[PDB]
Amino acid sequence: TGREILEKLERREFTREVLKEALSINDRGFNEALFKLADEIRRKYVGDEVHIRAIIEFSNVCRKNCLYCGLRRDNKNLKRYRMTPEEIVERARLAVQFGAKTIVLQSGEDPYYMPDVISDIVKEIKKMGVAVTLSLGEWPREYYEKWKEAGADRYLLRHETANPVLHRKLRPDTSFENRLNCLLTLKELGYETGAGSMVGLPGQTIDDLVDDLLFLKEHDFDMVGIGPFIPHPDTPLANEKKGDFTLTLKMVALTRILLPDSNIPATTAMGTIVPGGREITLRCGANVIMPNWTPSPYRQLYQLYPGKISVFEKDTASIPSVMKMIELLGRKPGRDWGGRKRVFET
Ligand SMILES: C[C@H](CCC(=O)NCCC[N+](C)(C)CCCS(=O)(=O)[O-])[C@H]1CC[C@H]2[C@@H]3[C@H](O)C[C@@H]4C[C@H](O)CC[C@]4(C)[C@H]3C[C@H](O)[C@]12C
Ligand SMILES: C[C@H](CCC(=O)NCCC[N+](C)(C)CCCS(=O)(=O)[O-])[C@H]1CC[C@H]2[C@@H]3[C@H](O)C[C@@H]4C[C@H](O)CC[C@]4(C)[C@H]3C[C@H](O)[C@]12C
Ligand SMILES: C[C@H]1O[C@@H](n2cnc3c(N)ncnc32)[C@H](O)[C@@H]1O
Ligand SMILES: C[C@@]1(C(=O)O)N[C@H](C(=O)O)C[Se]1
Ligand code: MET
Ligand SMILES: [Cl-]
Repeated sequence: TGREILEKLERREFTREVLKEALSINDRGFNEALFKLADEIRRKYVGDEVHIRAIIEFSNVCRKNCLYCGLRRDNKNLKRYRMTPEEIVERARLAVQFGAKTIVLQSGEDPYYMPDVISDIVKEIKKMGVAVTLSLGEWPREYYEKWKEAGADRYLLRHETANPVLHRKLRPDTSFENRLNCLLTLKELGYETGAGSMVGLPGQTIDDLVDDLLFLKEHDFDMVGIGPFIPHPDTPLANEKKGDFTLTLKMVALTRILLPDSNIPATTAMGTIVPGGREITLRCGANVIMPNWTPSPYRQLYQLYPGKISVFEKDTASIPSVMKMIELLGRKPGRDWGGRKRVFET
């Protein structure tokens, strides 16, 4: 019964069987109650502020070949770009002028910048009195150390899938063990660390989703980014099925229940598979939004998956748009950098 599973989630009895049953039950009443539970936990632990992280996707060059990703090195049907360090710093300054209190720098795994150009950019943005989050992939410990000394605050490195076998198949350059080692290094170096996964990958099972939730809970990540897999036509997974929105939403809800004081975005991928999907997600456990701040002409060239929303509008539309979103949801913009505010419990 769904009622018993809800009761067990409310009492914090997070067993593998409870999580599996929550993900397996398709009843509308159960799902809606699960979403309401997550929404209420969010409100109680992290409040009504929705934190805005402005993302600058500064290079679409990548040395890796992940099977799901439109930026994979084997994709020749993509114009590659690199923003200059001046462009990046000035684009970050514009976001700070527009009210962003975190700047996220994301790229393909592009050797050009690494490590010293990143360090220089980070130092310049940190002068602006905002948080800096990096999302640059897997690099040596030394690189991560240099970026932390340069002033970076946070690092996003989704774990993608906690099934090592599936991970290696989808990410043939690397392994789950290396991904985890990177995440543990980042945590040791004092970053606020973000993990997370895709839902609906080819070959991924419900039990794999449970393992993603247990992985996240085990490592107590500061941020958890979850979205559906969206097939990209210039990849080997072009003909695979999209991930299910509702199932993905359930993963966000369960993440909030498991990690009640974490920061959880309503991802652009959620807003891409379903119109209004980010807004739904912000009402089912999420408390962060990441407006795209990549300038034209580059924005349209950074498509990990197709259909990405926010491409046709002026490149300064996203921050005002999310501020309108936050208001029409009855929520408030973040007042500070939106770092994790831990609530120690039992
Ligand atoms: C907006 C729609 C439709 C509501 C509706 O239209 N229902 C009839 C009208 C009811 N009114 C009170 C307005 C008038 C009643 C008098 S009347 O004469 O119209 O019958 C309702 C129906 C189901 C609702 C979601 C679920 O809960 C799950 C989840 C819980 C979270 O916490 C918040 C997010 C989320 C996604 C909810 C959002 C929203 O809330 C939904 C979509
Ligand atoms: C960038 C330009 C020129 C002036 C400038 O360079 N301004 C730096 C402001 C720096 N901060 C954001 C840190 C101020 C915080 C003040 S606050 O009192 O809000 O704490 C200024 C002039 C008018 C400003 C917009 C409007 O206002 C409306 C709206 C208010 C929201 O809120 C944030 C978004 C938005 C669209 C604003 C963005 C930006 O800002 C604008 C374009
Ligand atoms: C930046 C994050 O984007 C996600 N990502 C990469 N490719 C896709 C895709 N085809 N569909 C959805 N999400 C994807 C990965 O989870 C990555 O970590
Ligand atoms: C920024 C990001 C996140 O969840 O942190 N969201 C992106 C998206 O959904 O497009 C892919 Se990574
Ligand atoms: C553009 S994908 C996200 C950044 C990095 N390449 C990663 O895979 O973690
Ligand atoms: Cl962040």
